[PDB]
Amino acid sequence: SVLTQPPSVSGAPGQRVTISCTGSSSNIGAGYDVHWYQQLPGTAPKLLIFTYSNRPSGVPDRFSGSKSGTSASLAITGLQAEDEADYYCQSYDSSLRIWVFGGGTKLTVLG
Amino acid sequence: QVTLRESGPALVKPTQTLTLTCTFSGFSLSTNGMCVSWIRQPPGKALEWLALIDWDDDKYYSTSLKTRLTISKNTSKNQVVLTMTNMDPVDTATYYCARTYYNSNWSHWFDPWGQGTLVTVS
Amino acid sequence: YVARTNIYYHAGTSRLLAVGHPYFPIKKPNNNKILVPKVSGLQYRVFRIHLPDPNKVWACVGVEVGRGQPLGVGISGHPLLNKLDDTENASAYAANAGVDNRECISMDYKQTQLCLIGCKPPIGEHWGKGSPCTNVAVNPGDCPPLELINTVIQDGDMVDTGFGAMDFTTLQANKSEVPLDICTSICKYPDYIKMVSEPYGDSLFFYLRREQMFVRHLFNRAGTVGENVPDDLYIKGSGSTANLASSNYFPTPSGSMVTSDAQIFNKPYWLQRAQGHNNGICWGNQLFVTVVDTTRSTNMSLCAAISTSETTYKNTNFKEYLRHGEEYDLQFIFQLCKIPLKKYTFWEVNLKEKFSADLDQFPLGRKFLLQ
Amino acid sequence: YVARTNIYYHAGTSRLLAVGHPYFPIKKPNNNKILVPKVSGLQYRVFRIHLPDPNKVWACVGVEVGRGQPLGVGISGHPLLNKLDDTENASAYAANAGVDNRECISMDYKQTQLCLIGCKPPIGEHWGKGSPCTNVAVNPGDCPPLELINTVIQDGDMVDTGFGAMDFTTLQANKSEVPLDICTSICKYPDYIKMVSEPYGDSLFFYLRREQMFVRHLFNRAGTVGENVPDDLYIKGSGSTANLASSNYFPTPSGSMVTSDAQIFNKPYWLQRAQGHNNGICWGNQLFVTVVDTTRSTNMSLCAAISTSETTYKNTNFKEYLRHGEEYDLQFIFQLCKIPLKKYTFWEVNLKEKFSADLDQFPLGRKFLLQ
Amino acid sequence: DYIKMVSEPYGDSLFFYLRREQMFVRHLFNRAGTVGENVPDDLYIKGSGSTANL
Repeated sequence: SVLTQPPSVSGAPGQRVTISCTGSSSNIGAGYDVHWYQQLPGTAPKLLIFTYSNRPSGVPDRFSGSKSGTSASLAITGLQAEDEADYYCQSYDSSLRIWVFGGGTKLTVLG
Repeated sequence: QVTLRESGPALVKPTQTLTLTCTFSGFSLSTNGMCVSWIRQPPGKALEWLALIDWDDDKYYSTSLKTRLTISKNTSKNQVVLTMTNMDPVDTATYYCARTYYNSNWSHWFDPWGQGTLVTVS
Repeated sequence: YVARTNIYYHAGTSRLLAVGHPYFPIKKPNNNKILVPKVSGLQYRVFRIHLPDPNKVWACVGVEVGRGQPLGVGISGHPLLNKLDDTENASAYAANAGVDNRECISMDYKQTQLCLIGCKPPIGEHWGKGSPCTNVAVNPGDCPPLELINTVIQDGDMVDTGFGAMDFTTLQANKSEVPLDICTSICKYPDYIKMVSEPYGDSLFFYLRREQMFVRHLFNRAGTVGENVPDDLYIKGSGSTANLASSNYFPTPSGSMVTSDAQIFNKPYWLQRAQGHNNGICWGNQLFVTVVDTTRSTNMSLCAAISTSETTYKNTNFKEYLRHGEEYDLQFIFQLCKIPLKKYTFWEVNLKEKFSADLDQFPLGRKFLLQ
Repeated sequence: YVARTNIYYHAGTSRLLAVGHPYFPIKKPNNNKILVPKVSGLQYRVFRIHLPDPNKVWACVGVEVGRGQPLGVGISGHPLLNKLDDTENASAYAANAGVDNRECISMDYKQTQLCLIGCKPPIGEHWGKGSPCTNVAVNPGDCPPLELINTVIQDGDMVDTGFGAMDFTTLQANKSEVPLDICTSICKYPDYIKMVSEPYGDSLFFYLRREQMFVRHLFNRAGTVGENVPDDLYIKGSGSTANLASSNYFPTPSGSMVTSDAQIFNKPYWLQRAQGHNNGICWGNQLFVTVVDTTRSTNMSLCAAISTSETTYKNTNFKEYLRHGEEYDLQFIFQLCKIPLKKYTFWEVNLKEKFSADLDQFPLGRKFLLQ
Repeated sequence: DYIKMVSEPYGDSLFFYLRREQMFVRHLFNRAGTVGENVPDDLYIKGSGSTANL
């Protein structure tokens, strides 16, 4: 995974936890959009965000993100057990000339 | 609504050729902006893009595996076929077929995903 | 086949006045009823002249469009315009875009003048959203199609301001791309080609224009990129240059300098022969006069004292207002000849009582007699 | 030896429209298939007119090039232009050059207009890499040789922008010296000398030009020096001045002000006599019309909403697009007279059905009759 | 009021006049008093943070 994400982040219930997806001048810096996916244990990936913040049908408004240069962030407000999934970022790389995914991060709640 | 189903052998011997087929409903590969892509996820590992085919029949493959991969589509039957050659134990992973939107940008996203068909190489 | 005669009749309104806010009309919080209209120099003024019936046909052989207000230059802006950074003389690489990076920006407008005269309403072209959906899926946020639309220009429609003749209402959804006076309107530009092709010349038998503009500043946008720059055209950077800056650049117009010598108004016209088959005949006893004049678009601010019990100055004791004064005076010379539009908003002008053959008693008549 | 007659025929397209991105064409990540073409005012437009056969020869005695879009000024830039520092009014000595010191810079372009008419394709001169290798070793990074090349101008080729008529693709390898729209293209300039020398006048029997420019800023480069400054021309410094600054200076052009009075278009021409032997005869039933007009090169930005579920503004919810509207309308007057190019990309224009002798029904015909 | 002074049929108010005036915008400025006719909510999207206060 050319894109890098922290292996895991822990947050308390109801707290605003954040995730990071660092890139480079070839994937994120070049202006290619970034997308996110959540995958529950034993299920297929589900679309979460599709241009840095946008929210598809069926996702609570508590999910958002922003562009911070050669990086992107996912923000979760009101942490619950629904957020015990694995999150992946996706983008396009011009050098490798492929679509790439990140290393994934295992969000956990201190219940 | 729009759905995808995967099918294929769950066990394939090494150095053989794997074949997988997907069936999609609710959309066609003739509408501009509609595309289908193949992804895989080895156990306890991150997702990895493999290939992609679009309405104009243009095909895309991963550079690390371009020679081993070929894809095709059949609009009249709403099916897309993947074929990987020279299999290896490392390739044992779950394969998902997903629909894909075309952007004016080049960073496409796969909104719906299939159930996922597991493949083992041994 | 039209026979001309030596009978002439002078006419005119002698005054036409309008007042209102230049940016947006005033009205109650949710009511759609207007209290103060919107009046500015960026709006077309289409005067639908209702001539008297000669049988109880006219031929407009001369016209004069008087303007009374002093020369001036209007200013328009947007409290939340989309402007990332100035790139004319950037000395350090742009650092952050942020969630919202809109700035309070102001700017003058492309100076423009015109005067269209004809027996049919004028025609105006703009760039609106296209019809063709065919067999292409409209993906989230794709580029809207473009189409060359043709319409009829009405009084109150905006003019081209150097941002392009386009329907900002639909093509731009963020409402921050252009100043407040056009962020939700249609900036049309006359389709001179079609209006002179029409073989009859009804749409107009006389027109003038004089517009000018220069780039006063160079600016950049801040939205997410659409058609990204090809990797071929640049070498990937690193460090500070790792994150590309937006390549969507827009100019800020400027009309330069206003002068009396560059005025087409307060000057007579003589429509002896038109550029079309029709030689100025007023079929149906009607006329249309479309005029634009950004050379007198000075907005006079008004200040009113809420309380007069303060020894010292306080911003929380005065209310600021903006109003625009529009003054007009149409004069016409008509010649005697022997041989469905209610959908639109025009400025009706009745002339069925203001006809007199005493040419010398009026200035335009004196000029006509001299020439 | 060509006999003229009193037979005339008006012709024209009545509309010619184009749309696309002004900087670069759109296409799939690695595919070379274009989805949206590249259209801008900096490109030549060569219309290859396919006349009908008079025997089933023509003489172009008049032409009119209609332009419909509003006047405006385009803006071009480069997210990673090579620009070390501004030296117009430097008050402190430059400190560091660094590994990468490129800045997001924008700039308008030299205003230019032209209209070449002839029976053969036009000729354009630029400055490309020279052929002669002879007996000289090309050392690493040596200065490429320069040669005065001659070519044929095609539709889509760029025009001189004040950076010089040169082949930026080869002469400049870093792709950061000039804006994005020319960093990988050829900016040709017509070779008027050769095209009038040709004794026949086939390459053209009429031409016009009006271009202007001024220096709006003074900039410096940052690459490693080539031909270093001689030690004779300066006294060695010390301290802060110990490290010389680059002596490679480039200007940023500017076209100043656009006006209607400075327009050569929407105005008829009368080619009664050419500047060559040929007096406007259309040999082979063909014509070429090359036109440039940077006076209407306004780029209209488009904004599309990805999601409409946000109460507040967010840059990550709108996509920015740039498109350019190019409109044309060619009119011709032809006179009757009695007595290998498929390699290039031209804008084919068919006129074999649009010939009519009803001159008065068209504007150009009315003008011709008047004159 | 050139219009009224030439309308008058006698020309007494004047029988000769000239004028030559010119102007250009040298700077763009803003006021600071309390707002009167406020901007409609239709013409803009509400901001936040720094842009919270128009």
